Amino acid sequence: VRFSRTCLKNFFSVLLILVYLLLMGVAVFLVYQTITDFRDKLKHPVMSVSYKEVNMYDAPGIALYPGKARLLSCEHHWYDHIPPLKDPGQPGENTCVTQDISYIDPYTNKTMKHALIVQGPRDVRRRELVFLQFHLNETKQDFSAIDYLLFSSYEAFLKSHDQVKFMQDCESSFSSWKFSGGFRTWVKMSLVKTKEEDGSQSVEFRQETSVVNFIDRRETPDKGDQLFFVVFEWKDPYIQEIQDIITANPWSMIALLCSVFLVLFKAADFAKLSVKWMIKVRRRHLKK
Amino acid sequence: TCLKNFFSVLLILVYLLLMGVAVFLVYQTITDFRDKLKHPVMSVSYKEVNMYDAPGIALYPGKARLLSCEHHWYDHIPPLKDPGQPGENTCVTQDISYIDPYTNKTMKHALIVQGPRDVRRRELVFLQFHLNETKQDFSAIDYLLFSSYEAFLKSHDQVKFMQDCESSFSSWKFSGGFRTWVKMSLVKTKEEDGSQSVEFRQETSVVNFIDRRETPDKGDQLFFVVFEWKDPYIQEIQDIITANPWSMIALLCSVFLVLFKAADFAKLSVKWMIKVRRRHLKKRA
Amino acid sequence: RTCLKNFFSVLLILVYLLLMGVAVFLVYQTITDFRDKLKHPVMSVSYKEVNMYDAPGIALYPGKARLLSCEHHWYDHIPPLKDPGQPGENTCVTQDISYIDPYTNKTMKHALIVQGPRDVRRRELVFLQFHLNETKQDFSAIDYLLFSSYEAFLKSHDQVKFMQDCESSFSSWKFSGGFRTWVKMSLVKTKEEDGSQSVEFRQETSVVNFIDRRETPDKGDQLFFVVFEWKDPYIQEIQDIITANPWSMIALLCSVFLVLFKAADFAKLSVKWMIKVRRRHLK
Repeated sequence: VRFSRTCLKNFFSVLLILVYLLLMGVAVFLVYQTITDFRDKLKHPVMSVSYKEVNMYDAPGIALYPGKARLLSCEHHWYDHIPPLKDPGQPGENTCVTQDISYIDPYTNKTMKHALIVQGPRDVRRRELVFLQFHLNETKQDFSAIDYLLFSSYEAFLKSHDQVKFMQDCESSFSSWKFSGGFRTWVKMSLVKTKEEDGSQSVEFRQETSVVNFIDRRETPDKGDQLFFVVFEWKDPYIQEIQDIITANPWSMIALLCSVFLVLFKAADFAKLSVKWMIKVRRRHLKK
Repeated sequence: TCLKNFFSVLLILVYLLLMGVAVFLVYQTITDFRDKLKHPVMSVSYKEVNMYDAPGIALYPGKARLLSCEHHWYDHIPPLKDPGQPGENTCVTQDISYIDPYTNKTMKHALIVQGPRDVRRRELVFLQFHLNETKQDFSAIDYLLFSSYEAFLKSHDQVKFMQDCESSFSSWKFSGGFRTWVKMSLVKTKEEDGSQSVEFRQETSVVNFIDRRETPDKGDQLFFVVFEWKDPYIQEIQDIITANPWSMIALLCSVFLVLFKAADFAKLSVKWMIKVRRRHLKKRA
Repeated sequence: RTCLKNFFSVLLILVYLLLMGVAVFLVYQTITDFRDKLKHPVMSVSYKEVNMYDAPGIALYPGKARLLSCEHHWYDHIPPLKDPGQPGENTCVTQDISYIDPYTNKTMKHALIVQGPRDVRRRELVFLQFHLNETKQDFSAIDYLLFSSYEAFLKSHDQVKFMQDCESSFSSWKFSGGFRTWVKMSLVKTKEEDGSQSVEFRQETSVVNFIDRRETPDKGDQLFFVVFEWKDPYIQEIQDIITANPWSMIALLCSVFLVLFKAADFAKLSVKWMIKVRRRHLK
């Protein structure tokens, strides 16, 4: 009976240990796959788009840096797809709110550059367009162009103090575009909204230009004369929203772990059922 | 005996904490379920298509009269012609003037032209226009891109059909006095109801024109225009929803079950613990 | 009255099976959802930062023109114009061989290459000046093609083949004469499903008019002006992602199977309670 009991105990032990080892192996396999999945989801968040419609935009900032030109004319034509042309080279007709501030360089910290800051169109439904014309007496230059830079608000500019920072931040963060010289450039602007971590919101300006030639037949072509025309208009009454989010949920992973534990227990319950069946076999052997 | 005082409160403290963790968990899952329902995600795919589906291009010359049509079968270097001579109406042109829907004031005129086909064969349409000099500066022509030119021909009430397209579409402007290269790409978006919409995108590029060959005195304008298909990879946009329609019910039910079954395990384990504690008290009694 | 309880037990057995009908409906919904998720892989965008970019490769087809300038500034934007037409100042790592176009299988193409900016803090802007005699086509246009690495071109053999695959991968942008063209270059990185990474180039032109009154080129000899300044020291990292893992879904279904079995345990208990109610009725 010694070796019969030895073989019975060995069979019981090997069956129980094999069941427990398969259980542990699948448990480690599942926990490994879950932890790599969690790391993968932590590594790469996923982005989301959305479109909202607003009735009217705030007043945006447009910081023109004319080299030596003077503001010949500016208007606020609304619905005026065909602006009333007139004789070029004639000053006046300035119905715009401006504020001429000159500040210093961030790179060399010496350039005492200026900025003829002008407001932008307010309502997209009104589809108002701002028409600006600049003339500069010709000086020896390979090409002539005036840059323009956009920032969020013409009104928060007013209430803000220490405006040197208020221009430094915009130029350091954003980049600059140069509307062409000798042509009329039609520029459509659309504000994009980007969600940033900690709940911070960022406004980034993007635009697509469209150049159209200008005929100087209405003026005598002479040295010392060059005209620029630039117009800004809100592209569409839609705001693009970018929200970067993380799909994985830690709690969801925990729920999956519990299901394996319950599965493991049910596996252990079936192993105990096998053990009690073998105990019944041993009872049959003893009663034999 | 102080042992009863020590022990007869944990049996309900475990209940209290298990309901607390359960309600916190269900709050978490309902909150993030609502969050995922509120903010969906978008997925982008590319489709390679051998079929053109010529869209058709709108044109509003206004005062200019087209001088030429050319349908370059496959040639990126057009032959030189005489700038100013008329003829060669080779485009599939259909003329339908219409009234303004948006201002309800002007008698608009349109020249619908069938779009280029065979992107792999790279057929490009070439049109040129001559306009007598006018007082107005910045002479330019407007154009619009609309799909399904043939379906437009089958369609009726075309005035309404053209009127809805202009409002929906951006209608970017086409330059004057400047040959322009326009490459248009087809993008397709999946709407909420399951239908799909079609939108156009273009990357313009302007090239200068040598008018030195021409001998102008009045100031006549001779702007050209060229359309071409870009990479035929049509982009499909489908904003899918997060995959938890019925799953999170399964997760919440499973976390309910684990605590329910561990409640009975807690009861039996504390019964065994109180039995062995009674044995310990008996041993040192 | 116990016969009605037996019939109620039979009805409990039948609700044991309408429940698994509900369960098979649910798992069919789950497998349809999985088949949907293996169809629409989501996309991910990452914005990494590079302190000093790789040397890019720019191919130009000057036709019958002649390169006249390779001025690599340091931080100056104001270019001192010496003479519109003078040759020299070729301080650029240029190189050229004649290539044969495979598309027509007969066209021979000549392309000279340029080292490129390669740095963003320096914001190098290679400056090229081209002069060409009067032509008949009446549209002076020069085609410029961009690829990832200039240095990979020189060391690798099969330079003809190296041209014969950097042909349709990019769109072969073209710039025009008579105008200074400001091309701002940026690259995006796309991760292949096999683990490869594909480089892509994106550009945003901005043309500026030119004044020819400084030389009076009455004949028609056109000029060209191209810069290649980098836009930002950022790289768009595009990686696709797969939403669903089969093992992760498997668990939810397994949990449901356990719950239904547990529910049956309780449900048989409920039938015993109906039997317990019947005994009180018998009293």
